[PDB]
Amino acid sequence: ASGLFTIPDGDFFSTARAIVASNAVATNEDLSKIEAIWKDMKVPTDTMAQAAWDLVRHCADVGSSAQTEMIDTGPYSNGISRARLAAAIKEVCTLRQFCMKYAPVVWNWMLTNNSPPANWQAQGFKPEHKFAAFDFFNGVTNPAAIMPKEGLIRPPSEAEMNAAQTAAFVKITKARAQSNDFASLDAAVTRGRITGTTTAEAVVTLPPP
Amino acid sequence: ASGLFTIPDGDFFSTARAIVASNAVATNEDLSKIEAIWKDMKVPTDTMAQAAWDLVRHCADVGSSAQTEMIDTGPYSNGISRARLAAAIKEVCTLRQFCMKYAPVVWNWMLTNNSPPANWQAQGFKPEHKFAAFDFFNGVTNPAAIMPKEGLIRPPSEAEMNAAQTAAFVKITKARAQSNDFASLDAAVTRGRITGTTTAEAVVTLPPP
Amino acid sequence: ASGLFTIPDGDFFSTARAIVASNAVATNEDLSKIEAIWKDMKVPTDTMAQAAWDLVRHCADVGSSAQTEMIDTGPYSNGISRARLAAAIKEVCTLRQFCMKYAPVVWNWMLTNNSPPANWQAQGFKPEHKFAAFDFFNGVTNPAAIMPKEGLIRPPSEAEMNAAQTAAFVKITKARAQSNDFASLDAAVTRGRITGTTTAEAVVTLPPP
Amino acid sequence: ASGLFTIPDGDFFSTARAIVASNAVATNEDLSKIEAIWKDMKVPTDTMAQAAWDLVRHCADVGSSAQTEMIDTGPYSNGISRARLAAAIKEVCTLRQFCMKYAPVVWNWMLTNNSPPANWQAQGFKPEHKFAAFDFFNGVTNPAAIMPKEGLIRPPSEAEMNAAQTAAFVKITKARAQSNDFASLDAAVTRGRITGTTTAEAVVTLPPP
Repeated sequence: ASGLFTIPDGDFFSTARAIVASNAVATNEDLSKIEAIWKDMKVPTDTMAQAAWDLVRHCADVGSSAQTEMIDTGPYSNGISRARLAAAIKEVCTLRQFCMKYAPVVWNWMLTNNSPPANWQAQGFKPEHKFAAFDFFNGVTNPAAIMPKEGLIRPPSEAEMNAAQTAAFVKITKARAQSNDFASLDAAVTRGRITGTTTAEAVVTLPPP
Repeated sequence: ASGLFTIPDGDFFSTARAIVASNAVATNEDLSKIEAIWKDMKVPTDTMAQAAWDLVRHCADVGSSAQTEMIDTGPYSNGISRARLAAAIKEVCTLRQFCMKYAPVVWNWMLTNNSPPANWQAQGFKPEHKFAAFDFFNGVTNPAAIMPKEGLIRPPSEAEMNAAQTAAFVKITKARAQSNDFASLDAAVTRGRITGTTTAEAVVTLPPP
Repeated sequence: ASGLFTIPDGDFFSTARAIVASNAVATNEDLSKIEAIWKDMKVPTDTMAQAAWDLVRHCADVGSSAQTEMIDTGPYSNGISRARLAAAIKEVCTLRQFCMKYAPVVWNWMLTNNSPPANWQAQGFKPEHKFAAFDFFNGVTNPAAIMPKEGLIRPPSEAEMNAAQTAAFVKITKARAQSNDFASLDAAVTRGRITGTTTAEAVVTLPPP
Repeated sequence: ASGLFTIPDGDFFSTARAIVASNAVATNEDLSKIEAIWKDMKVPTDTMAQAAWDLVRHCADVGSSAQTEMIDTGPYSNGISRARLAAAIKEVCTLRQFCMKYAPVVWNWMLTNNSPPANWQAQGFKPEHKFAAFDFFNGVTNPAAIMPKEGLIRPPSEAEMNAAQTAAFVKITKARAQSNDFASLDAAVTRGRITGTTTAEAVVTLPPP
């Protein structure tokens, strides 16, 4: 048995370590392209990582959607605003994929300072689940993401994971209900409609048990 | 591991404090532009904050919609009416974003005086939930908003947060049902219709469990 | 045997004294943050402890819930009301955690004056168990709490501990039955329901032996 | 009779000593990985064991759950907090498995100082059984755990073992009743429910004899 029919024997399992890569997280080729754009717009390379952690922490208070307006300037750039840092990222990967890379860093930072995501109440989270009230919360246990050196202070509880999956259903289905099913945006197909659906037909509910 | 691949070590989590910024709350650049317009229409800078807290407290009795008619004059301007203060705000940010900034102040003020939002019964709130009967109630636990020095008297209960989310569904869906799906307001698309929908097709219900 | 495999020998057990810390009791970092807020709202530092003991004694007559309305002003502040002292505490820790810290003080104070918790009859306590009729009664034998210098007058009896555990079951389960199981407070999930449960399905009973 | 059919003769029973290993206790490979992380965050190797015994003694006052907040700093680190020591452990094994390794050390330490677990009354223990009122009490007679040089002062009595098994039933069943049976946390399965169960259906009782 050779070629693709080779049977592994036990030397492979004890020695080989798979480097984990994920397509929901910004790749190593993605991150090298961010650095080349960021250093060309004069982000200091001595605080390049802290400018990323500050941007993703701000992206836990607001969304990580491509339409999200970043607000202010962090303290680790040379006055480069967070909107300009995020616009450079969206040329390479999505903002959500970049933020998934730093999700354990932001999770530890929020749990150290006891500072939840800012709009947890507007998102409909209960106060006992408010630390899961950011998108890209799925990346906190993804091994392709940046894990801090001493690990997570606290893993996410099962109730926090439950609340995040429910909120992910509500936010994504509401965003799809404001979109359409039109396969083309030409007026021959859309007939000048945004959703192609009335207000009552677009109401999202999670059906009861 | 350097650049964007730097692993945080624990010095960062104990020292760095993220200044919270939210795009649902009026920004610091927004508020500086309000002050320049307000002092130019001769609002006293010694009571500039109290004129804002009086306006947002009045915006808890009426809405914080852009179409809302402000009624009277507070005691902290130099006779500048609340409609003129709100019209200056709507040149910079939304009125709702300004009111979200002062939501914990208005929440403490209403709980101190035992004075709920004025139209809580018309909004359909039960009497045990009537203190949540304002829009921008989501901002009372947002850390980007102005928190008073000694904190909230009482946090919002879970039942108050439940009632506010339900009322937010009813008021927003009713407002969308009076709007249309028309992608253009030209008569070639609207065909001279306001909603493009009959009265029976526009009825909003929250489907039962 | 060294490192984490070191065997203790008897010098450690006779010399080392563990400083007891509990996460159900307000911590030393919690209490230092209370003092900084209390002295800034001008609580006299000469009676800072007596203002705390007066507040926790009042919190044995009413609850130590975050929703509890504190009523009056004690004699050891400079006229700072108990609601303002409790609102400053709830910015740092819970009110129940603060009251657990002073549970042996309040237990000795009530047994000296023969003055039980005020609403013991409304709580359903028998008269022979009425001195256990406060929440945070679990903290009276917690060594992380403030113990008075000469000790407790009387330890809690086994029947008092039995009555307190039963009352803790009844009060917590009734409070959960007024809450819901909804994982999100958005109207897509709650469907405009407070509990998601009828009145008959929410009745709490402790099943008989 | 040879191979796997060999009959033992008596030389094996008098000479061979089985090194006891348990999968409920932190392994020797687990503990070597703790030391490498602890010395890299600059725990002194001269008091590496005393920093572990201090952490597990604190974990007898609070839980050894993965969600447990460690409170303070012991005297045997170089100011490394117990939350950072526990977060390093949870990267390798569970906190409960680490604490099971040092259960006879903490048992002797508590019996020497006459200092029971701090929240024994809140756990519902009778005062005559309060020294068994910690989780990982099962590890005090496990031979895979660290036994001190001169042995236990007192073995656990049968009544203490009875009380610990009953408390283990109550605490684990209550924690399962706050969990769910949902096989997936996606909203298609959970339907936005935390437990999928009402408050009355989640009440835990140990049925009477």
